[PDB]
Amino acid sequence: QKSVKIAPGAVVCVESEIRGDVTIGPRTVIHPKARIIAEAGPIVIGEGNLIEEQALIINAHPDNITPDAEDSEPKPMIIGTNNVFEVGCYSQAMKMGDNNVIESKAYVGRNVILTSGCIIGACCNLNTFEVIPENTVIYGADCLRRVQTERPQPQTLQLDFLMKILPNYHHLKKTMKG
Amino acid sequence: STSLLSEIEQSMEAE
Amino acid sequence: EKTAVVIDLGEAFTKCGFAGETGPRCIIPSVIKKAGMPKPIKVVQYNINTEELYSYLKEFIHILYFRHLLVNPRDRRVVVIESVLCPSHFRETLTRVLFKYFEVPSVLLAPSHLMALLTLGINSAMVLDCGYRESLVLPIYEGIPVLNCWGALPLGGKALHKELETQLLEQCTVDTGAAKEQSLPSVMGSIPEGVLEDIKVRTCFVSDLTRGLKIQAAKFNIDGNTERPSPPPNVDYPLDGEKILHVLGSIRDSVVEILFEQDNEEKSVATLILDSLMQCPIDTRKQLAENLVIIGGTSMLPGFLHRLLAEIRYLVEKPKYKKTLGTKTFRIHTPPAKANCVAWLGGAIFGALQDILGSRSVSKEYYNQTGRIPDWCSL
Amino acid sequence: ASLLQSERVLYLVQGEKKVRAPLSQLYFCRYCSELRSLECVSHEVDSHYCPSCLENMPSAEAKLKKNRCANCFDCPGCMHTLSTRATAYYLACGFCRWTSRDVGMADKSVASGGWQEPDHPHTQRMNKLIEYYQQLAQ
Amino acid sequence: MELGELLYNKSEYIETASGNKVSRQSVLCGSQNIVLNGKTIVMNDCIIRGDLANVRVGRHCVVKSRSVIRPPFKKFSKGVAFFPLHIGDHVFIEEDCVVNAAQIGSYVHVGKNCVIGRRCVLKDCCKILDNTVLPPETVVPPFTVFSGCPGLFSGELPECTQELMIDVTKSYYQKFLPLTQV
Ligand SMILES: Nc1ncnc2c1ncn2[C@@H]1O[C@H](COP(=O)(O)OP(=O)(O)OP(=O)(O)O)[C@@H](O)[C@H]1O
Ligand SMILES: [Mg+2]
Ligand SMILES: [Zn+2]
Ligand SMILES: [Zn+2]
Repeated sequence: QKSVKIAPGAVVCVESEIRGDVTIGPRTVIHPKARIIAEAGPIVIGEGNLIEEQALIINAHPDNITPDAEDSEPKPMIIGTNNVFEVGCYSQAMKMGDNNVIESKAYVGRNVILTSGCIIGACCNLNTFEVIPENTVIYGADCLRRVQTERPQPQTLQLDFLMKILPNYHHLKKTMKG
Repeated sequence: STSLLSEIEQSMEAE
Repeated sequence: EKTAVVIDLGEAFTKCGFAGETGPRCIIPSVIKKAGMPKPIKVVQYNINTEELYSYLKEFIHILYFRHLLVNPRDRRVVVIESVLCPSHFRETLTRVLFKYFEVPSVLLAPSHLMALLTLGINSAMVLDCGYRESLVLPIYEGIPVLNCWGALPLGGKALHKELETQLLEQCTVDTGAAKEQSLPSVMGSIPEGVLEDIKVRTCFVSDLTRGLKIQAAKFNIDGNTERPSPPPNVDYPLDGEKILHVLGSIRDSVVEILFEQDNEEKSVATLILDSLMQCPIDTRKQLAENLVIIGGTSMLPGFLHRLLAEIRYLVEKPKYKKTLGTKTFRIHTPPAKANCVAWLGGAIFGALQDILGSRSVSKEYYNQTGRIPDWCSL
Repeated sequence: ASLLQSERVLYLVQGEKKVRAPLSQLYFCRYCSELRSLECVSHEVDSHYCPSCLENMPSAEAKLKKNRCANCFDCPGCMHTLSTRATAYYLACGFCRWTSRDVGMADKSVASGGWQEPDHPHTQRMNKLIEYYQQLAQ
Repeated sequence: MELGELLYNKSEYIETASGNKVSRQSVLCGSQNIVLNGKTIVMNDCIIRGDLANVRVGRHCVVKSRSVIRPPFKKFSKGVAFFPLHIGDHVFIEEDCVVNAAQIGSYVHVGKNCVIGRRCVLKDCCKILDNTVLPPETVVPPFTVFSGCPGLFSGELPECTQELMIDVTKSYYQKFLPLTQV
């Protein structure tokens, strides 16, 4: 069974598509039409990672080779805390650090590792694989233009306000106790 | 003003 | 009287602004973006039909006068800085564009070298302009450009970009990132001019005299055993996002050696000044040797001036120049403006001289009456 | 404009220069019955306004301030309007996270007016030179 | 060049009293809060997020498919809230668009595959070329094209944009007639 059990406090809407044995933290918010597909293995999401609109997170088995590596090859996707997944983001990184925001209409490669404080600019692609250093902003569509940043910045107040306003308009998924 | 929900309800009523 | 505008057109960059200013307000690539064509067209092109050049100059000057200078063209005079021995047809086409279309009051076709001289306050020096298209040496003695002793070589930024492209295409090692993390030489047929320019300005540098000579000798490597100096570390220049061109360390200091390489002809950037000086009048030499002014974008490369002065002093001792220019003290000037816009700064200083600028410049009434622009060719 | 392909239909404009252009890009002088093109017509500057803060600027102020807005700043990494942020204020860009702290400009207590451009080092010698050449020109 | 025909199946659309033609597949959220002024076209897979703040949209505007109208979030000193989104009359939003603009004026045309940053202000008669990102707090003045990544002023629209655009949007509405139920 694709267990959709989520910790208390989640504001995932029934319109937001989630499939596979997912795992989401308590304070995470998920907006309608967010897609979280977990076909290769379970997805672990920490507290505060808000998901917006057309955010397609697929833990898809690599079709570039597909050699049946290690039989099932679970490879659980671990996602940090106090993260932001803006509209149109297309994330596939297996590991994500806390304080991570990816701007709208961004591609994240399967083999990329996202560390703490990193930011992905809008209309950018990260098909190339490597670990992102801390507090690295990637901006521009012509190229990547990696630039070091002095500090990160969370969006907790927006998440709290969303927790206030969302359940009045949309019916959150009435997940039973984990 | 006529909210879009009201227009949708009126369209449903017409059907 | 309203402040006169100043324009300095060049193949690589055009410098624009107002007179009596500490520096140019605008400095942009000399291109115009025509619709439908991805890579824009060079505004200043020699040996083309006059209609196309007229249209290009019209569009570019309109961009200058209504995007960068926020002022009408009719009101204010113009001080156009054009290099000596500029192609004639381009010059009369430019003046025709300025007069017939924009109806400016008057355009002063000042020479770049004399204007560059005006910035320092001196009235005599050997001005070398290392432009994009070619390097050009001209001596000025008491405000009189000595055209008889001119010199020029095609060792500007264009030749340097071509050499950089050739060396990169030879020692190409680019990580495409799509199942090509290993070196994949010459994945792209030709590098665009912008990428070459950025690589040249950012990575490449001019090595010391001794290191440069050792590099030149080790290029032949006739019976040599690792005589080259140890190169700087390689630099991984990103292209197009995913691609990463591993610009080799050797290129970074060997690409610019074409400027200073003799190659069995005794012609280089450094030797150019000595060749011009040896042709000068006997009395003018010393004042021209002690006053050297270097301008142009290529001269702004790091370590260029030190290598140039060292090469000058090195070539002075050679038998060709030992008899005449042997016991001379060369000294470089440091004008207030950056070497990109020293000529523009001279034109700007000349622009605020409102009283003379009316008489020296060519009035539009005179151009309409005659249609012949003054030039140092026979009239 | 581009939704309907205006370039498909090209009207010719009479005059010294024969130019074919879309009808939307042509102007019809009523005193001269022949319609006139954008290349044939003469352009003049009517007013200056800052695109970020849509404040009209008089021409004298434009000359004094060197055709630059008094408040807005353009980010150097990418030509985008820098935004003031408070912790006691500093400029930070929206697209790339270029902050004023990177180049090392101390935080200004006031919101907008604190920030200023450096003075050109060679402005004094420029004034000396221009004065000398002015008297020589005289 | 006139606007070509673009037929739609009548089953998956709702025509309203005011004349809005809103697709069934469009993701309307907080529809009690959304307001359309009439003659509006909302295509399939349009995510109009009215559950956060007042999203009012003017007459004859076109919101092509796979376009999201999400009001922006502003963090003011007194606290936090969501700014209402306002769109003027005769706005042509191309498909695969992302709109976080505080205000879009009238006679505006957003190119296809475009993302507009938070709290952007688009004045009347402005264009955004395709594959363009407007970072937050970007103000587009009237009669200007904002193109590139980031969007930078790179041209001016013709004189008759107020007339051409109101012709184009009206033609688009008049040519968006339902399929023949044969
Ligand atoms: N700041 C800089 N540092 C290093 N190189 C530079 C710099 N600015 C320009 N260049 C290079 O200098 C050359 C352009 O020189 P410059 O701007 O003086 O020429 P130009 O006026 O456009 O041309 P020309 O005088 O031949 O008409 C090009 O190689 C450009 O890459
Ligand atoms: Mg030059
Ligand atoms: Zn401003
Ligand atoms: Zn920036």
